[PDB]
Amino acid sequence: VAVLYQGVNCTEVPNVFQTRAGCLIGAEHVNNSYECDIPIGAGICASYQTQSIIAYTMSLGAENSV
Amino acid sequence: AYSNNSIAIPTNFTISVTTEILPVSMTKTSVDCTMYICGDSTECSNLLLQYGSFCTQLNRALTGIAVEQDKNTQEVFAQVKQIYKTPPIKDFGGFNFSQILPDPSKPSKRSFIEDLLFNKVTLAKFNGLTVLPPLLTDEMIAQYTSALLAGTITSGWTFGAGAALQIPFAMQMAYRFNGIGVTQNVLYENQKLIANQFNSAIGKIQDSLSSALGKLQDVVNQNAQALNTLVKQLSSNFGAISSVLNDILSRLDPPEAEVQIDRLITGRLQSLQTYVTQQLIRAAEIRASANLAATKMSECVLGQSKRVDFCGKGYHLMSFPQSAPHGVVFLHVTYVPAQEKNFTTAPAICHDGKAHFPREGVFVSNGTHWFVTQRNFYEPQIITTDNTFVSGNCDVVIGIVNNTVYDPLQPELD
Amino acid sequence: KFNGLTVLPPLLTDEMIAQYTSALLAGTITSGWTFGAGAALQIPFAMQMAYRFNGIGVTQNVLYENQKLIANQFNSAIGKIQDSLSSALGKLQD
Amino acid sequence: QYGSFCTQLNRALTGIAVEQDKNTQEVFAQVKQIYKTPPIKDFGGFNFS
Amino acid sequence: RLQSLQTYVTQQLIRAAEIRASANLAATKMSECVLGQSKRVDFCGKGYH
Ligand SMILES: *[C@@H]1O[C@H](CO)[C@@H](O[C@@H]2O[C@H](CO)[C@@H](O)[C@H](O)[C@H]2NC(C)=O)[C@H](O)[C@H]1NC(C)=O
Ligand SMILES: *[C@@H]1O[C@H](CO)[C@@H](O[C@@H]2O[C@H](CO)[C@@H](O)[C@H](O)[C@H]2NC(C)=O)[C@H](O)[C@H]1NC(C)=O
Ligand SMILES: *[C@@H]1O[C@H](CO)[C@@H](O[C@@H]2O[C@H](CO)[C@@H](O)[C@H](O)[C@H]2NC(C)=O)[C@H](O)[C@H]1NC(C)=O
Ligand SMILES: *[C@@H]1O[C@H](CO)[C@@H](O)[C@H](O)[C@H]1NC(C)=O
Ligand SMILES: *[C@@H]1O[C@H](CO)[C@@H](O)[C@H](O)[C@H]1NC(C)=O
Ligand SMILES: *[C@@H]1O[C@H](CO)[C@@H](O)[C@H](O)[C@H]1NC(C)=O
Ligand SMILES: *[C@@H]1O[C@H](CO)[C@@H](O)[C@H](O)[C@H]1NC(C)=O
Ligand SMILES: *[C@@H]1O[C@H](CO)[C@@H](O)[C@H](O)[C@H]1NC(C)=O
Ligand SMILES: *[C@@H]1O[C@H](CO)[C@@H](O)[C@H](O)[C@H]1NC(C)=O
Repeated sequence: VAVLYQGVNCTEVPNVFQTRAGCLIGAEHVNNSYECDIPIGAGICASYQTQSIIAYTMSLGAENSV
Repeated sequence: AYSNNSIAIPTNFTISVTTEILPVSMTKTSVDCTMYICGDSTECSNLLLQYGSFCTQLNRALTGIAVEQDKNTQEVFAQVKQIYKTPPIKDFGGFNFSQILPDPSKPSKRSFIEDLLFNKVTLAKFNGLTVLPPLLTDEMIAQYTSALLAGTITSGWTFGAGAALQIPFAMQMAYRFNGIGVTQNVLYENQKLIANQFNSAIGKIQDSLSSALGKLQDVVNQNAQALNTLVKQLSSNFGAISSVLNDILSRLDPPEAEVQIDRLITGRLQSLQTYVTQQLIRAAEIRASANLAATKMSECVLGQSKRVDFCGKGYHLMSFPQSAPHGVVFLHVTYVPAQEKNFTTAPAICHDGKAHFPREGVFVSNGTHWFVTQRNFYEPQIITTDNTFVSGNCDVVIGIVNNTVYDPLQPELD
Repeated sequence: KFNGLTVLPPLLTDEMIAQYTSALLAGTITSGWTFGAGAALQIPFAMQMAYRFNGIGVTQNVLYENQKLIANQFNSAIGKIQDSLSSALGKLQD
Repeated sequence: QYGSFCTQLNRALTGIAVEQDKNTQEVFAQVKQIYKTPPIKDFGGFNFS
Repeated sequence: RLQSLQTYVTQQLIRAAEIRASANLAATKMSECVLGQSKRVDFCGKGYH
């Protein structure tokens, strides 16, 4: 599982990744961007794609130039 | 002036651009039953523990509203999967979309008019009353709107049914005119004028906005008013000696304190339930408005619309979407007839015992001749066998006149 | 009215609504739809009906060669409505 | 000392009150020119008496 | 008497929302059937309009 402490500064603690949604604990941060699997918030989603949990930034879609 | 042999055709046409505003969602909140009702005391929590499962029921309702908000935003905007980009070359036959395209200089990729709309709703945590972030950041919505604009200008409607097909802009406008019953050559022979009209109209919108957004303001005002009432309601006695549970932790022992703690509990439950109910009704209303906004998005913008007064007053030509805080804005580009002239008419012309009718136009006469013209634009043409069609004998039609049809075959036979 | 329970008048008196409806009727009969997009353009009534037929895929000469019959049909139908009403309004009653 | 429930109620009721006027305005006020029919009644045999 | 007043107000709010929906639909009929000819089936009576 992963845990989310909403509204709390990550530095204050009762793998840590500070999202605007709140200090996220237990998951890893990557640099890719895929479809959104489950919504965390504030433009950040997460998934069990790779096995551990990852939290990534959702990407709207593939790109083309007519 | 209605007379049984008179009609009034326009001569000139005027473009126009009109704005429209819609709300799409509200600001999501979540509340703590225990923190609001009891503060922090153990005794109050112990006494509430037996009232029921009202707290849990409330939380379920509030989270339901929360998730519908994300669905509303998703539905209104996420209708395209390819994030198109405009080409650096800007040649659209004289049209000028500088204003409502993305300007790559500002940090937030917002167009000029989007930026103006943003700076008009200035909006006017310590009790268990939390607000939560939306799912999509504003840059994402900006990207979606930019993609829609690129799609319409470079591909017409054809991106909304399948793969994005390119086509110049002049012929897209020509097709859109043909779709309201005005032939193509009308557009072609006047392109410079339509271009100037459109530029001036968009400039006037840009000016008028920087003066208007009541519909998007009332939502914020209602939200803030409700929260202020729900918070201010914590300073009434509801029939106790005081309105602070710390004023009751002291100066009393449990046996006779519990009755006043009871009265405070009752008051604060009743306040919470009123807040939740009114919120549910408001959310349903916004849900209705968001469904309507998605429908406009999918009918006016994705393709041309034809149902009257659905995408602005006047015959509809196209639309452009723009964003705004917690809402969407439409710019409907539409068409209007300007300068009228009176002409005399007649249903059919009997050349030689045969009733000739117009294929798609209507017969007009400036007093000296007969021409046949299209319905919405005065453009005379001469009667031929390639322009009418026959039926019966000219004896049953209530209105008939006498004229000869040119029939361009006889002279050529030599 | 004697307990703090007040009713209030609407904004528009019924004559005003009557005027609005009369205006709409005048617009449709004397100008077709063209008053709903811009200036009111006049056009006889026979050709307005002809255009409305053409808009559902029935050519114009169909209307023209039978105008007296459409007129009688319409009169009889409106008379039957006038009779049937004077007999029905549950939706407005509830 | 019960609270501001009265004021809250009054605000709700007045909200309904103003929406009523907006509904009537929207359904009917769609024309700005108050046209008049001509005294001549010749519509090809139709009869709008 | 507080409890009675609140029940009355709530039911009134729900009814008003329903009438609001009906009035939007009526305005749409007014603006599509009357102002111009309509073409979407079964929106302005049974049969071609
Ligand atoms: C249709 O209306 C437009 C709007 O006035 C006319 O355009 C003007 O034409 C005059 C004379 O050609 C110019 O001096 C003006 O500068 C034009 N307007 C603008 C904004 O530039 C147009 O001429 C009209 N159509 C016809 C056939 O006369
Ligand atoms: C109605 O339009 C016709 C066509 O333009 C006018 O007839 C022309 O008039 C000019 C000026 O006298 C002549 O030079 C042309 O040779 C005429 N052409 C034809 C085919 O007749 C006519 O004068 C117009 N009538 C009115 C009352 O304006
Ligand atoms: C169109 O021309 C025809 C051919 O002359 C007209 O038909 C005759 O009109 C006169 C008018 O007095 C009648 O007396 C004749 O009985 C008609 N029939 C024939 C076979 O000559 C017709 O009336 C003209 N239409 C008009 C003037 O509106
Ligand atoms: C969290 O605390 C650090 C200092 O410990 C501070 O620099 C940072 O701005 C804080 N962030 C938030 C969101 O409070
Ligand atoms: C992700 O990007 C940041 C900065 O671009 C970099 O420091 C980091 O090493 C990158 N991580 C991976 C896994 O690529
Ligand atoms: C378009 O409008 C902008 C804004 O006034 C102007 O700077 C520009 O020169 C116009 N023309 C083109 C081709 O961009
Ligand atoms: C046509 O002429 C009549 C003359 O009485 C006038 O009343 C009417 O306004 C005119 N209409 C147009 C469109 O020129
Ligand atoms: C049109 O009305 C006039 C009355 O001014 C009448 O003389 C004429 O016969 C009418 N024509 C038709 C076709 O009804
Ligand atoms: C129209 O109907 C009315 C009502 O029966 C009748 O009095 C009148 O004669 C009819 N015809 C005309 C032209 O008004």
